[PDB]
Amino acid sequence: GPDVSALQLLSNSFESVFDSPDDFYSDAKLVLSDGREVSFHRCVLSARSSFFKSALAAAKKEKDSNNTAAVKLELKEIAKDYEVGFDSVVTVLAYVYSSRVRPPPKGVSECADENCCHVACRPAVDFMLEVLYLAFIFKIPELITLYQRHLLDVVDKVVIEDTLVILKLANICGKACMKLLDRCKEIIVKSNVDMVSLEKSLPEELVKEIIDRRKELGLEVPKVKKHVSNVHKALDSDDIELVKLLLKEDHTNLDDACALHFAVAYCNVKTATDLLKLDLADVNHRNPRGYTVLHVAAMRKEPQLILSLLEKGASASEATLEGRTALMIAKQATMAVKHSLKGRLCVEILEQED
Amino acid sequence: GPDVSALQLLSNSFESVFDSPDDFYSDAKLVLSDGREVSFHRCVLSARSSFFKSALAAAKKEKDSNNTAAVKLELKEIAKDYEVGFDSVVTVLAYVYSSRVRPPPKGVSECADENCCHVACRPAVDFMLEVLYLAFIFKIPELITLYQRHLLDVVDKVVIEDTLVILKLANICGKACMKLLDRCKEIIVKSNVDMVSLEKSLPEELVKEIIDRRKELGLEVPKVKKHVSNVHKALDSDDIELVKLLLKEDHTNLDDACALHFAVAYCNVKTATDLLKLDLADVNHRNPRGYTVLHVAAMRKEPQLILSLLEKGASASEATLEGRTALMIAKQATMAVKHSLKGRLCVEILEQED
Ligand SMILES: [Zn+2]
Ligand SMILES: [Zn+2]
Repeated sequence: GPDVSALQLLSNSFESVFDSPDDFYSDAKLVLSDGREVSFHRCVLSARSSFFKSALAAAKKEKDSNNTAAVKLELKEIAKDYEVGFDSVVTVLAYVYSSRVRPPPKGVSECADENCCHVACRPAVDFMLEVLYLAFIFKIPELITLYQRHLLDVVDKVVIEDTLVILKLANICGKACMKLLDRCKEIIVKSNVDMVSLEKSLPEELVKEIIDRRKELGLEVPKVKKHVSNVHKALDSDDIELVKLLLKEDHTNLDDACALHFAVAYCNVKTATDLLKLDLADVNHRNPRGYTVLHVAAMRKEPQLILSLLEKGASASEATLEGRTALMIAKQATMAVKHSLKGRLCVEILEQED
Repeated sequence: GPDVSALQLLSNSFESVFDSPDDFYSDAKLVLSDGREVSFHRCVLSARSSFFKSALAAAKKEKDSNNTAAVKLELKEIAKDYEVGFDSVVTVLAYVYSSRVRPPPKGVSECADENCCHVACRPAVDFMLEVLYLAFIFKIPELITLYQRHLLDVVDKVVIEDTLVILKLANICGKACMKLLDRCKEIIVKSNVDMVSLEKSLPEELVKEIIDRRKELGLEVPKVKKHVSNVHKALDSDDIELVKLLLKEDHTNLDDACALHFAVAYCNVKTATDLLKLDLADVNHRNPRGYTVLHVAAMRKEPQLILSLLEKGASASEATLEGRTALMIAKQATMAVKHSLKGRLCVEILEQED
């Protein structure tokens, strides 16, 4: 194959261009969220995508460099509608340069557990989400096809509370992720995620689109019981004595509104702290989905809450329907490794009290 | 073929880079002999060849452009051991950029005859020689192999007068072209070309071996004939008094040394002008190769000398030992193309004599 070998040679040459970019007359820089800069050459990213073409063309004249300065592209000020890391950026640029995908570095898409195969857990998933969003915004259709195929293949195993973020990002995209959007939507619909849970962490248009679908399979679950909406809307807006007086006013089973789980998962740490300082609601009374208070406390990655609820005597050895305790929730939430030390501190507490 | 398709897309993108260099932020220009400029981006040619990387690293500080102009590379100062046109440079740059070779524009690898088959005439060989030299000096091994194989399988069909320049360039190139050098050298040695031509059109460190190729593969060819050497060295020195005095003393036959052939081939138009008027020897006599004076005159690109010969009555109806008249020499020796018109001035002069 004389034809293919020359193509291989071109690909290797440009891969060597990317690997050592300082030496080969690199011009521009992409500046990330935290502040890392990745060097690149205007020619190749101008040619390989329309988006960078428009961006560089626009940014040319508005400034003069006199060969003593580059042009900087702020990924925080361009890809506005989501947040991305560093290794995904490296992967996308490496695909642009060398026409092949680069496997992620060690200890990134692997979480903490002993025998978590690292296929569906949180780090692998959100790595895929970051690279898919970057490819969508940068207009590379084939990379869209590949990574959308990956997510669509894995989507069955993942837990619902991450299928939600998958759905959110899929809606962030356009028609490019139509298959993923529809599959994920029909996954969520047949489940039993409560009204408030969808309303809090999904756009209004989409929650309408799903709540008028709930009653279409013949599955009659309307939105009722506006009584607890007062407590929820009164405690999400950071007021405590108000809800104390309200609960003491009508005497309408505070715990039965799952105020503990709601405040632990969606409210702020101070609010949950004072709510647990008050002692008028049970702690092991699990919510309709099947999560106790400390399950979601661990999933939120807040060590102060975990230790405080350990002080309340809540049984930290009771598993959900799937069978996962606080230890394994905390393990599969985190990323194995100037980083986020929250996750690695909660795992320790649940291996201690024995 | 997923893997092949990505490489194909990369190649097409970079070809689209090359085709329109102004839009994709070019940074340097090659400049040819006549003064034509070809735009190129320092990244790709820095990566694809060591020689360009060295040249650019040398030129990176002499002139600080500060976005006032680009850095222009003078080809003569770069590869000064041979001459190169334009379409060959375009072809080599296109191969480097897009990993495939672009055929020359219609009319450059073709002669002016409409009966030739256009596989071994003069421009066809000239194009290949130019591209082979450029590939050798740019250090592009596979292009070397391809064009070397082209010339290698063609060499055994081209008239010896072009085999001489083929060998000259092959000796210019190093051991990269050994399979061409030995082949062409053997073809030359086995022939009956006279020794004076070899002495007059090659370096000495090569003829010193061409002598032994005949003195060792069996034959005893070398003559002496120092007597005519004085006539030769007098005539080639743009003199007439010396040759007249030397030929008026010994009264040696001018037709033995074939002086008209020497004057037409390796002498200026002045000696031809002051010797052809001097009518003392036959015009229709041929050297051991088998060419008349008119044949070499046609091959020389000297229309004025050809009209001078036609004044003196040289028969154009007689054919060489290769079976060719003067018309077809004149036609096949030019190309079918705002340039040096003088090639197509000769063909008419010799044509209408019907
Ligand atoms: Zn895992
Ligand atoms: Zn021809």
